[PDB]
Amino acid sequence: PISPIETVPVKLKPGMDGPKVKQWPLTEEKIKALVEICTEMEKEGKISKIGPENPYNTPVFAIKKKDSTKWRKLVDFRELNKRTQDFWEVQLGIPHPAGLKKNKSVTVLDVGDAYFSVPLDEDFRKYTAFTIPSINNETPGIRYQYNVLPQGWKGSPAIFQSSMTKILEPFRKQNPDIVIYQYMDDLYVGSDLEIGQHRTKIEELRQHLLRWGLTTPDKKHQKEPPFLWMGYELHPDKWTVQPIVLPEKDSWTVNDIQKLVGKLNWASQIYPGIKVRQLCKLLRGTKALTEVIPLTEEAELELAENREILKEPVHGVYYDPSKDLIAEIQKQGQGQWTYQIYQEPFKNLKTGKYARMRGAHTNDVKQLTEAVQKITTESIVIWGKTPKFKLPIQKETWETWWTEYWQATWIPEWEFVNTPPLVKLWYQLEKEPIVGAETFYVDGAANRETKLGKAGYVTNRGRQKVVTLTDTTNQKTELQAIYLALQDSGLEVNIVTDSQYALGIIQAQPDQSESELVNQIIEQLIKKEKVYLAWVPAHKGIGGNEQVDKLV
Amino acid sequence: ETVPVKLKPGMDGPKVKQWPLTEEKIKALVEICTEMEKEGKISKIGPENPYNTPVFAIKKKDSTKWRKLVDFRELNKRTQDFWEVQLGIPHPAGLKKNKSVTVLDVGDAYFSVPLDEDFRKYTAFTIPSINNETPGIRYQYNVLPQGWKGSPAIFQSSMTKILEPFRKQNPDIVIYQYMDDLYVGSDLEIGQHRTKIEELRQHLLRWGLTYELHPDKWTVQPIVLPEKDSWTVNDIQKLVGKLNWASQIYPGIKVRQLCKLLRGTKALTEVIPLTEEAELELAENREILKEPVHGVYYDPSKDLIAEIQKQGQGQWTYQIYQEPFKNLKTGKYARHTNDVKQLTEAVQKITTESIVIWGKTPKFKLPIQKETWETWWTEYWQATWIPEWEFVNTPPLVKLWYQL
Ligand SMILES: Cc1cc(/C=C/C#N)cc(C)c1Nc1ccnc(Nc2ccc(C#N)cc2)n1
Repeated sequence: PISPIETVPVKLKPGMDGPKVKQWPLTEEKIKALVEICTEMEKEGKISKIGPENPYNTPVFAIKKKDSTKWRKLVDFRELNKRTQDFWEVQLGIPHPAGLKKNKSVTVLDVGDAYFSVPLDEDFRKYTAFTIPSINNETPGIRYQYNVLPQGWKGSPAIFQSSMTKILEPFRKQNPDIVIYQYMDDLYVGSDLEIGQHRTKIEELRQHLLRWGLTTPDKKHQKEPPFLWMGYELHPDKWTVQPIVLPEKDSWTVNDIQKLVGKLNWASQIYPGIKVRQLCKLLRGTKALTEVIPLTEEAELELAENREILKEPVHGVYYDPSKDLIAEIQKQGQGQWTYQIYQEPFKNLKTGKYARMRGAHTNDVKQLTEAVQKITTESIVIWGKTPKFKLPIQKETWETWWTEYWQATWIPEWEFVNTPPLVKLWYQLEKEPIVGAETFYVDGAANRETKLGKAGYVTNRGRQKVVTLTDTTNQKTELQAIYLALQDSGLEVNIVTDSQYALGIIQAQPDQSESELVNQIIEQLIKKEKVYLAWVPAHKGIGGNEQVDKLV
Repeated sequence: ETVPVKLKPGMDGPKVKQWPLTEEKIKALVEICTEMEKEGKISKIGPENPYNTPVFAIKKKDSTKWRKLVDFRELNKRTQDFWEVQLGIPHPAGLKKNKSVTVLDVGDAYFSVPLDEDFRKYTAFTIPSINNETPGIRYQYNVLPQGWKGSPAIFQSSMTKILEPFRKQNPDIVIYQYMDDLYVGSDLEIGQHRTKIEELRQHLLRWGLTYELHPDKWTVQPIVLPEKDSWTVNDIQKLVGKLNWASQIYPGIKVRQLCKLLRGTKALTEVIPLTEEAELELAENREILKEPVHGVYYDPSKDLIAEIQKQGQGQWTYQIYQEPFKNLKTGKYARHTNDVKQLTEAVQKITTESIVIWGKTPKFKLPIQKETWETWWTEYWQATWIPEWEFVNTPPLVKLWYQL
């Protein structure tokens, strides 16, 4: 059928007009196939023969479908498409299972010839006119234009999805407890009624559907849940990711490790505590897809962990709207966070992981906060509601980190949970200078051409030291010089520096860094008992600024 | 009648994806919008419209009523020729000198003029559904939308017509329009002021229209120099950096006589005396900072920037400028609460002052993680415009060179 629905007006982009592409000549039998096809289609309304006053043309080919010897008609809308207006993005964003409400009975119905079942806008049909070439191309070809939405045209998925929504509107409104999902030419029908009441409202959906040009699989064939969908396995009561088998190989290529890292990542939606840091380490570097990568001990270890985590099945529950979401996060490794989301412990609606580093340096507190944000947004999308959090951090630790920290921040209602490791701050810098502690006016420097550097310090107690570094930058020397001061000083030290770069880093109280230097400065800072870091304006001519500026 | 409206040469409509909204705001939005539609203010639209701007709900202030709010930042940017350099609303340089300024919402007026039909497709927005389970509801505007800088521009004609008599009858009263808001100021005693507002709303009320600023009581936050009994080397080093930075702003700032005392390698904790030359150079700057930056002027062709530091204990400093360090204005703002709530309030505060003073919204450098701000700001937002913002870590030094 051709749905009786109204059409969507469409126009070519503002500059241009329809394509005018010459038809490549086709073998004598490809020509035969196209004629058979278009005669079929023509009798259905899908296409219409046209007088060659119509300027427009688009190429058309016919690939010999499968070994099953039938033919299929392909059209090339490359050019009409390039010249057609942009449409509202079909659906961008996809429903997560964990967001679905539980349902008693579910049915799939598939639309037939979906695209050819929806009308095309009159004023636009003209531009969809193709040509079936004559044998050895000696005479005028037959010419049709589309009446329905052609496959492969730019606006087809948009208009179709829209039409199907316009047609469903009535049913949905007169039945707000039954659930439909439209994914492309699929309709799934969800109900909390019994196998009879449900086949009932299903069968009059179909009736409503045929009243509008759309035919559906008879109540006799052929799909019952479980359903595979977008990678998932939905049952009426629970869901999971669809079966994922991890290979047993003695040799692992880059390509084999990618597909594994991506199957594990997929798994991690519902399988708690999946880790992949060690398998992803391999991929670092530049190597060919076929190059074999030998697994490290830590990576082989990980593969081990993951392999058992998967050995027994796991499923997620569905969402009861009248209960709070609970989100628990655990530290799982360095920069690695895992979380579960549930409503009755511990039957999870979903699990996840987080391992993004922001910047070169952070500490656990920063990272844990960034996962709370991640999880929160995710919550809003999936459930339209933020969860209540349980975090491995004491209220005091987090109250301390924030108040003193210079970026604004705020996490939703949360409460402590004792799930080790716990997040702490590993050192804290003095607020005022320390009486009775040696004062290091330190100072690093680099000659930008040589990239040769000299780092050093002088103290109020007469001490001095200047050492030499090779191919570093001003940045490194300034961090070296502070590192210097920390290894030579005792447990209470005052350090003065003219490096704002360095102050900023350290004042941020890092506890992980990409920089080895910094990771040491850190080691040192945890060993100390009091440390006060001060900044001074370089070259301005300051107490020990100029003094050890002599030494550099 | 409808004023023919067009984008800028080049640019196309806006295509901004809808931010995820909560069940609360969506529900709210679905009401609002089905009522706006069975009133012909907005119409349901097809896929043949590729354009989007983001919408969301607030409840204004202490009010238990949701209000639709549409983020027209992109569209405004993409029409910008029209709403500024053809028709445009002139900014009274006196409004900022007034004893009292009242801000009242005249957005609804727009709802009654029709919008150029060949422009409506650019005002499309989407009501999203939770978990993307169904297709969002899509709408265009038929009338002049709130939030869009076309609307006051299109209504300039009808607005001054409406205020004509009241202006005649109180020639000493200032009324300036910016987007959906009217700014009304005067020097009357607060009571005679408020009375003149009710008189004004009566005028408005004949055409459809059912807080207090005190711009004088706006004064600068000087860079404050600590006054002290003793001084440690540390205390003076602190001092010298802070004067050191002010020099990158205020002409005349001297430093030499002070960093005089930081000689050689002393202990930070070492109390060191205070000589007469320094005691004098100290006071000298003190009055310079007191004063407006000599040399700086507002350029009408240039974006305003505003920057905010977190001070802790509910304090927030901020500065306004067009080229960095050349500060047009500096200030503080202080103190149910919440780091983000405060900032969002501070933003609105600074934005308000910024409109009164220059007729222009600043572009904010926000000291917060992008993703955190986005999740939450729409929760404390009670304004009907939205400034532009970008996020940035605050260099540690700046924070304190501005502390009070
Ligand atoms: C998004 C979505 C995907 C599928 C995808 C189907 C497929 N393949 C099927 C449906 C019916 C829906 N729509 C909704 C909306 C609200 N609750 C539910 N719950 C729900 C859906 C399917 C099963 C099952 N089995 C259980 C509960 N589904």
